[PDB]
Amino acid sequence: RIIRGNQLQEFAAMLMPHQKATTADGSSILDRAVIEHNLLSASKLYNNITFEELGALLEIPAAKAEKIASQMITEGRMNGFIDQIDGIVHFETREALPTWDKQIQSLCFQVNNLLEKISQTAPEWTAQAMEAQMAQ
Amino acid sequence: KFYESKYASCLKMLDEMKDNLLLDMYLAPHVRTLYTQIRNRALIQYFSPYVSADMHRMAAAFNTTVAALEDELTQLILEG
Amino acid sequence: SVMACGVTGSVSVALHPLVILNISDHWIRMRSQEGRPVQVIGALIGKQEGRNIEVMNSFELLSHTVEEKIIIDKEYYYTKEEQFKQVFKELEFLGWYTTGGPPDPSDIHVHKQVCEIIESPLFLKLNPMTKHTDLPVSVFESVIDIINGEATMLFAELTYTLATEEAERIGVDHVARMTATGSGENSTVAEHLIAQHSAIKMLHSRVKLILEYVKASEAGEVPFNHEILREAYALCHCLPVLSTDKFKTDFYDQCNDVGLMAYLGTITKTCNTMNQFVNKFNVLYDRQ
Amino acid sequence: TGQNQEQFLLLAKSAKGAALATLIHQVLEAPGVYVFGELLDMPNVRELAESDFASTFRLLTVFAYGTYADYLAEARNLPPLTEAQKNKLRHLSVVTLAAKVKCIPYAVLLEALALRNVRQLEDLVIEAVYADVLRGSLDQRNQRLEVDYSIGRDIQRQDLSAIARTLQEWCVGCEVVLSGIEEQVSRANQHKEQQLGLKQQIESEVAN
Amino acid sequence: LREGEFEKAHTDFFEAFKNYDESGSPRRTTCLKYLVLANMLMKSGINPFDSQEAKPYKNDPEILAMTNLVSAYQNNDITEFEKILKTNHSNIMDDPFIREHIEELLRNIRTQVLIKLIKPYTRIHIPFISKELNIDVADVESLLVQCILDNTIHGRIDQVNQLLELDHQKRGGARYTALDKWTNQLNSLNQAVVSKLA
Amino acid sequence: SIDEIYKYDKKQQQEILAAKPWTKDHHYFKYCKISALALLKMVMHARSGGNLEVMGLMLGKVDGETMIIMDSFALPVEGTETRVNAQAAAYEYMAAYIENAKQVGRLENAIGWYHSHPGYGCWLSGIDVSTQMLNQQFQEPFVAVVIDPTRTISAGKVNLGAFRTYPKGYKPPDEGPSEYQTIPLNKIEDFGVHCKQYYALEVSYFKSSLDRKLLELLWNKYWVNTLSSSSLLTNADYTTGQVFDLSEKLEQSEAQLGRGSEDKLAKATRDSCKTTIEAIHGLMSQVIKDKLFNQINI
Ligand SMILES: [Zn+2]
Repeated sequence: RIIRGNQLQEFAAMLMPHQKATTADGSSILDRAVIEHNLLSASKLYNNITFEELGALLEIPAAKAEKIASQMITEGRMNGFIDQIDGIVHFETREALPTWDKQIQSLCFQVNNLLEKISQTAPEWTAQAMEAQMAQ
Repeated sequence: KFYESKYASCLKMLDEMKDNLLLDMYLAPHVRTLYTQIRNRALIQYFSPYVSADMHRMAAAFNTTVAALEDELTQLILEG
Repeated sequence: SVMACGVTGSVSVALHPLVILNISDHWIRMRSQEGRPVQVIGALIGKQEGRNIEVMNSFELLSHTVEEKIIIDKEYYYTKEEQFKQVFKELEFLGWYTTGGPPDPSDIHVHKQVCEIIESPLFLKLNPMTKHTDLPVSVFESVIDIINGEATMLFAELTYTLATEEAERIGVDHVARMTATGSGENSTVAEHLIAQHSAIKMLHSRVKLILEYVKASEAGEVPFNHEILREAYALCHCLPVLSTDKFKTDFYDQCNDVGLMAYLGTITKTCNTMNQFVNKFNVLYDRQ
Repeated sequence: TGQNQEQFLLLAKSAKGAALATLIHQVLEAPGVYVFGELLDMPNVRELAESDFASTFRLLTVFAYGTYADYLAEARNLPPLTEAQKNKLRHLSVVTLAAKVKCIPYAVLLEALALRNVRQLEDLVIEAVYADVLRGSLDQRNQRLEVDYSIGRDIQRQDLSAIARTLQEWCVGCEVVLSGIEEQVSRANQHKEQQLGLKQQIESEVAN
Repeated sequence: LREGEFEKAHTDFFEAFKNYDESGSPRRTTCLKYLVLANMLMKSGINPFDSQEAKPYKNDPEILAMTNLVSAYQNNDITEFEKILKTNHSNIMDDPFIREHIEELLRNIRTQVLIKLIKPYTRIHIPFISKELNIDVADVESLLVQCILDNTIHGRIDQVNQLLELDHQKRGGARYTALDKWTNQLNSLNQAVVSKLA
Repeated sequence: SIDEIYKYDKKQQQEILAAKPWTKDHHYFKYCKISALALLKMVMHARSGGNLEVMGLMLGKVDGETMIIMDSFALPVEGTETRVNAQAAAYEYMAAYIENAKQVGRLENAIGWYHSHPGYGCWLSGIDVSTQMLNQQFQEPFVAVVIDPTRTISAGKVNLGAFRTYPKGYKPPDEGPSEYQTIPLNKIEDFGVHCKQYYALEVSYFKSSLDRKLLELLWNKYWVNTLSSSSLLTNADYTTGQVFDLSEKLEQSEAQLGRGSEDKLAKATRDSCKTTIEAIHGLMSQVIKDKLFNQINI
């Protein structure tokens, strides 16, 4: 799940001084490995988003989001692609008719879930409506 | 300059050679089919890479005018 | 009691019916060998990605008995670990299975021996001569809490969605529904729509019996329940299953494609039926 | 929900009028408890209705029936709410719109929730799915919110027929197809027995 | 090298280096410059000092200007590569056999870098690529075309918008093309059945 | 009691092994009973690899003229159909598997070998016949099974075959109808030559009591998978391919009418129906779903 930059502070306050170790650019594992997790979480929840509004969610200047997002595709940790003119990234969609098959199951399994809970909770009405199949 | 795709010069050169190459005995009777077929070839090779190309740039690049280029391409669209 | 019962979650599990049948063959065969019911034990394998876990195939494991404690002969597991890594090179070790009642001490001792092998071993248990009208196959996992100053192992139960593979689904549809001299005149549409016919019969059986409870609950006398009728409010309005301008376009996109294929296919049959007629005309009537 | 209507329902019977005037603000402002079937339908709270504790009674109906637009209409007749309660209503006010309209445009959710921008909307929707209320995704360029699944907040014994009728149309639909199959199945075999019979007449002509 | 076929220079400079290895070595210190320059411009080699006789003389502080470049070429680091040209100017840019092929070598990397950059993108600004490779827009625009001409970069240019839409839009092209054929055969088929009867 | 067959009488096997009614009559074994597990795992093994043919080993027993198949598993070999007897690569994993399997329960002996044929029917090629002839030569009671996974899907029912080869010397009797299946022309030649050298076996499918009772309890929640099935993008690269096959078969019979194997439009007509019959059947289950789940109103 996505982790905000206010829980980054919350959790940063809990840490010990030595645990915030910085390399090269002076950024922590926390402040980079965290916000990168935020993208991957946001990816499959969304299907597309602008960099301005994305960077606003992940608490960074858009330029950064755009760039690091590219890495996570490039290095091969999250499929997708970039449209720089627009300023949009496209995520794990897998949409169209494949979605239909899941949205059938999504509701069809709720029929079995609501079935089990009537067969369980009301075993009298289970025995009553039992022969509503047989007599019909 | 064809392969390097610097066409502004490529044809500039060739045009001024046409005067001498025509006077040649065996290179007179193919002075159109060659010279024109090269122009055509280059006109294809200039554009294909582009998805959208400015005609004004392509105009001076092929030693001609915008209006001329318009008709030039027109034929080539239909046929070529 | 030696199971968990708490606010679970953790991983999400799927279940292939091939796994159920490989255990079923293993129970019936080992039952038959000794002329009695047998607690057979074996290994689980399949795909593991992120949190979600699919169980694809399953095989057997060697077991002995030190006193009353079931000892998984691990030297056999490592031997079969060779041979299953060979054939299914993609697949991973996931858990194990057995038959009998619900979870109990004799399987917790075995679960410890699987815990030495891997850091997240799943556990299926099947009741062969079940009294349940439902399926007697439930999946569990290892969870550990403070039992009054004592850290100790428990079993948190989990649910299981069934597998979908089209090639597999037919295997289920063939043995669970056998053509034992039940199709004479080809028909084709009889041998296809038989699947949907009695499958939708199950859908109608379920959907109606819920609505029987809905009418009787408001009518009264049949116990009124807030926390069941609640889910029905969602269930019925959560329908209109995709009327999005995009979706139907895509649906019709497909239909037209299939239609094109029928138009060309019909021209082919016409073209043959034509040439069937042509040759018979161009020989009897015509002089070649 | 499930635990906090046994911890907070044990304390809903053994509680007077002022004990429930406090307890109503506890159960509402406590994430996980999005269902309000039991707590509103209790003999203890029904004496508070139209009494000295009537403000706290009207509030429990809003979360167990109404929406955010209804809260802003009744801003003084109800007690003042904090943001954490306004959010839980902004979750449930979408869940209602979601049950009806499954494909929601963005602008819609600025109106029914009186919100200021997408950034918020999204964030609030994040929390909605995060609290295991909804399922789905968004479409930024297209300005959409598709909803793969939503829970049902209300029980509604008022409109239990509104739940029943939608169920009947599906039961009808089940028959529509079931019989529709058996016709087409019996006809595809009949057209096979049409041709098989008609092809025996073609072959028997040759015997002459 | 002059002729272009670097596969016939590469091997030539290995054997000549070995003759200076046995006897005198006035050219051995500058002969390795042409063995390494070959392997880079061979556009494949990128493995000079791992060979045989170049192992103990890779350290040699004369040719160590070229040791920084072979890994910079191999790793495709341009800002590093061009820094070595500025500092070690006397070593590299005074030799007329390295001064000639300097830009052809710089391209071979420039393109290499660009391929990785664009891969994730579908649509991209030229002004950004300009800054990224650090180069004039026109020169980028030109270089882009060449890759497309020889057909390495799968992409096309919108000259008016100063960008690069990239090939990617992939779908079921098989169904339609396959059916196209079946449609054609039926066309020629049915006429052959008509030309039978009259 | 249904579990008459899941029993395994071991001493009865070795009396038949010595007796041999297969060295007396050349076409003795004619039937083939395939178990519940055997069918599923073989179908799963074929599709799992998918486009590529991969063979495994079957275990079973004999009874009357029926060659019963009880249990199956895979052989991690390569070059099925391209090598004569491709099981030679993993001679280790044949005996080593049965030695492990006999310790745990599978007492059944080597009964045959099975392979996948993705998108081109069930039959024995020239490479397959050379394998089976020599299999029957030494390792007797051995039956060669075939499955077509890609069509099993599109046709919508178990596409499977069980065959046995004849001797090189004695040649088969007359009684043989043999049903037609679309053979791609690239392969039609290979089939056509060695097709008459063997004979098929009458397939039948059985199940235990527990299997039967489990599958009925299983069906409580498996009806959901039937109405979200969609055999379209699943096996998209069979139907799109069969077109390429169909186009060629017409191309021949078109010129056959002209100048210049007997009327190859009658085949192509049956192929155009075969392939499209599937494509239509696909869109039956689609509209069935659009009717169901979409059309309720709010
Ligand atoms: Zn084969």
